[PDB]
Amino acid sequence: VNIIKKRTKPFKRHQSDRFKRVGESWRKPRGIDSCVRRRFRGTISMPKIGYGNNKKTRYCMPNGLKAFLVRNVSDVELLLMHNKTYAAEIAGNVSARKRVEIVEKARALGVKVTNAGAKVRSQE
Amino acid sequence: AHFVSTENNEPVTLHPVA
Amino acid sequence: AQGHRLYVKAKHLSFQRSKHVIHPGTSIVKIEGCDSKEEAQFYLGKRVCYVYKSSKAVRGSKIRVIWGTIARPHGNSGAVRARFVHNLPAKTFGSSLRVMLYPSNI
Amino acid sequence: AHVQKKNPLKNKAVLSRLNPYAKAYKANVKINSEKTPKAAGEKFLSVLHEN
Amino acid sequence: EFQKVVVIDAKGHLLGRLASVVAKQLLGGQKVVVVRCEELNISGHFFRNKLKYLAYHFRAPSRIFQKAVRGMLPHKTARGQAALEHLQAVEGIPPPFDKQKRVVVPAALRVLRLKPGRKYCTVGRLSSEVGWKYNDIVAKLEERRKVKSAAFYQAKLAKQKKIASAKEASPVNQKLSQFGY
Amino acid sequence: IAKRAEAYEAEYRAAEREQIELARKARAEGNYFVPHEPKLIFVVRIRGIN
Amino acid sequence: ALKEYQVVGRKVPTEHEPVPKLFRMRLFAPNESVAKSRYWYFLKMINKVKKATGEIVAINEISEPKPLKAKVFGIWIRYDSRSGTHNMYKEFRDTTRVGAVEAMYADMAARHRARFRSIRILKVVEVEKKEDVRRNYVKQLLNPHLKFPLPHRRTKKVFAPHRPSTFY
RNA sequence: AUGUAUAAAAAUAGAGGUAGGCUACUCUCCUGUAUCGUAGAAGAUGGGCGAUGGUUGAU
RNA sequence: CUGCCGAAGUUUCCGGAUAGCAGAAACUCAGAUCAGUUUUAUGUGUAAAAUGAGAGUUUCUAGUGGGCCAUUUUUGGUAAGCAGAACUGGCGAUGCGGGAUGAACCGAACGUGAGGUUAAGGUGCCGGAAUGUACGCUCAUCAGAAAGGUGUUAGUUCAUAUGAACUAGCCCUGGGCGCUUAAGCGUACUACCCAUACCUCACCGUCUGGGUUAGCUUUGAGAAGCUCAGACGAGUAGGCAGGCGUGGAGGUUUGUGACGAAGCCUUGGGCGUGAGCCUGGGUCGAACAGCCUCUAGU
RNA sequence: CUCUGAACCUGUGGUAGGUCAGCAUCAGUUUUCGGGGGCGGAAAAAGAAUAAGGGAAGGUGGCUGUUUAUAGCCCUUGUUGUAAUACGUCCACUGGGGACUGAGGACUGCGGCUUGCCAAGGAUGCUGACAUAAUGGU
Repeated sequence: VNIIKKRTKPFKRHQSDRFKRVGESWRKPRGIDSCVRRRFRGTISMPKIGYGNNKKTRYCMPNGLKAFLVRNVSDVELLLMHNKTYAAEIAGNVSARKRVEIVEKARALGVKVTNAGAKVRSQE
Repeated sequence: AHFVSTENNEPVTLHPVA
Repeated sequence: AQGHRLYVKAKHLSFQRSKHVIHPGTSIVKIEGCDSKEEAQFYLGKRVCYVYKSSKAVRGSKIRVIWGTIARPHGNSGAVRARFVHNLPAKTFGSSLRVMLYPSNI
Repeated sequence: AHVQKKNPLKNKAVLSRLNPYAKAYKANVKINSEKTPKAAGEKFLSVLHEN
Repeated sequence: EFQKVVVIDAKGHLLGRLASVVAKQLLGGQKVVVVRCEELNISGHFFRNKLKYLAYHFRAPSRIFQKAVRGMLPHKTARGQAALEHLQAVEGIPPPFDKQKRVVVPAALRVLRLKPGRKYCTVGRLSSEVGWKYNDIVAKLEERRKVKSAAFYQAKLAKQKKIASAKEASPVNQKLSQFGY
Repeated sequence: IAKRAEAYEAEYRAAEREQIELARKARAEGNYFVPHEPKLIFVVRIRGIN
Repeated sequence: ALKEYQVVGRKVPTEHEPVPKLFRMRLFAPNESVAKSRYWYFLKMINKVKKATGEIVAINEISEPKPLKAKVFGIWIRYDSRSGTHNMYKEFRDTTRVGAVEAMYADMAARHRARFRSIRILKVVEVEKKEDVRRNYVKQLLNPHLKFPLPHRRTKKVFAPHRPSTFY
């Protein structure tokens, strides 16, 4: 059970490159005569349930860990017993003060922190 | 499966009619 | 400089393709001296390589090699199908591929 | 149960699982070199070598 | 066997068959130089090919042979454009290539492809009355080069005879003749 | 099961031997023997769903 | 890969016809199944016997009794053209009766664009007498003065260095 | 790049060579899988012997 | 945003009520009935064997309620074509390989992938694949892919080795480059090329059939869980289901925030089939969010 | 007295975390060369071998005509034999080459060898290099 994906590239919206009012978020083309919706050659792909990844590998980072979002230092403690499968993602608005409290606690706990070097700076 | 006899019934050659 | 060349020269023809659809995963290679499917059996399994140079000096050298392996013959004229670790660029059509003699079965 | 499909022909161990006879076959048998009685009707040959 | 530079003699060769083998070789990243293109041969008698040109404007067979290949290669594709420059078609045998070996293509040889008694046309003869006006000078160079080449061949033949006599006189030759050498 | 395999192989080999012997005799004395009509065929579909 | 198959067949016996006549003919078919189907079509044309009305009793292939000795074969054939009614008779010199038959089929398929269904083999015979031979070409192949150079010599190893000698 | 190696013409339905005085000869072809080159710590240190030649570089 | 099902495209009476197709529910049965089925046989119909599939009802409710093409069938035609009714399929709701290209032709009907092999069509080059083998025919001085011919090719038949009359093929006259005992045609047999097709496996989902508690140190009871097996996957109108996102509302995270909220840009890194999400850096400066429900100027 | 693998000296004791290539023994799916054999076909047909006869030839010798000669052939038997080859078919006969896959995660089951062991209810070993760049992404 290794982290293997059925596709890397994202699904862009059709004609989203030409226009700027058209967003790159995938929108299903409902055009009645839309040949790109009709799956012609030289067109783009389209999301299907056939593109799902392994259910024992869904949500898994390329190193095998599933990201887990820890707000405060209480959250980093409950990953005590899943440190081999989950990685303590630090929320984006957590201040540099509690950010060190989260990383030092998680280092001793044995869990892996994904963004442990943000807004902080080491000193020897 | 049955033995088809040949006595008094020898095969006769036939050729297509021109 | 007589010597060296423990390999056999070969030319990279194109990709495996229909009339209009190309699959670049596997490429056609025409090895010198190979002119029949029965003869190409000897070269099945060998290690083919593409050798090219570039301006950047990496590890102190200037050579980048894309390894590969012969898999099956391709037609009656001694062509073979070779899969590489990185699919060859479409610009290298009609270039030189060096078919070294290992893994040897003889 | 039956995670994989193993060919009874290709795999000799699965053959023993399915064929409790394959242990003793001896398929090849000498049924010749015993004064072979050449069998051909003379009139059959006559109608064979005609026209 | 393939070389970086290959010289192909066009005398006694079919145009289309010669065009095919060079078209594949050119796509193979190989430089091919064609000499004596005026002596190419096309199946069909002289008048038919004359009518073909009348319906059809480059008078040089070197250009005509290049033109035939040009439509026989992916000219639109930039790969085909690049491969075009690797082909050099010249009339006669120029000095840069006269002192080099000239190989032939079996698949294009007239003697191996044309039934006896079949009429054929020569491009140089065909081109003589369509705009080409250099047959004499081109021919004049041909005898001049072949006369010099024939003298070279005689010297090479004499050298070959001398070394052949020396080779036979060498006792080493028959010492290990069991190898077929 | 092993013994039932013995009987089946013996039945098959005897049937082939009988049929071969049946034709040899007919060829020997000149009469023509027609083999028994088969009861089993294997059908293979060759055309798609269009 | 044609091979001469003998086919013997008869109609299904019944209370009206307890003993059917035996019909045997030699036809050239690439396999047994083609031979049987052709035999039924021939019988329908001549005797009008359906496949269900009858049944085949024996199929057998005939090898050349003397395959190593050259012979001359004459075949009578009826061929279907734009009019749908034509007859021809040709002679060939070959060492195998099948070899003669496949040779004629190629000639028919070339000169007249003849299909296997259209062609029906009428008569097969062996030509032995010198005076029996009629065609000019085989007559030229009969006199003991047969001597001529090999025609169509023309003899991937591309880019041969030397000019081919193409002589003796 | 990896031996980055190779020069007759011409018939091919006869050519070439070989030899004799264009006339009488003969021999080879039927390809290149040929031929040349390819031997050494990339080819060392020296000892020779042997050529006393060969291979080349330098001008 | 994704998932499943998915027509009708029209009878019939008469703008409609029917029907039909598709569903949704309720029923009774597989030891019962069936079939754009095939036989047997009695007189093409009818009745009674095989091959398969579980089959039949009742209720209520969306959409359709056109055609085009092709096949055929005919009738007449009518200059001639053709027209007129039908007949049955295909497209229409359907992509892909081939046909130079081209909606009607030849193949094959679609989850994401790896390998394998093929269909139609092709192997001179463009072009993936034999400038394959065997045999003939084609000479065009417009090839090729009604007739005439001091036009040939093979000839046949009849006259006495020669002619005449004929038999037939082909030529002449009336996709590109090129190809010419073909790279043309025709037959045959080998070998090879490749499709969203066929096989084997992986994976996603759907449906169907299971298994699972005195919860047994296999610990796998979010029983709404875990687990096992098989087949399957086009889609308009339309029906059903699960989700993503915005503003605000009650509960909650003893949540985040001047050690930097929200926002914004950025070829930083990730997550999800996708809607979307999390995060790094730069700006920024005072607010904001995850979860369960409520709600709508979403 | 145990314990804290507790801190240090003492060990220079023993095992060494990801990425990528290499070979091996296996398994599933395959493609491709082989070898050895069984049965069947006119029990191939032939052929050679094989004692004759006859025959004619496109005629050897004799002389176009001619009949084995101073070449012989063909046909017919005879002919060894159960010849061999080929073709067709089978082997629960065997020996190699190459590619793509590793899904599952104690134990069961079904088999074979002889409790143990195994190619039998899906891949494990030996190694290396890179890592302190390779493999990767944009």
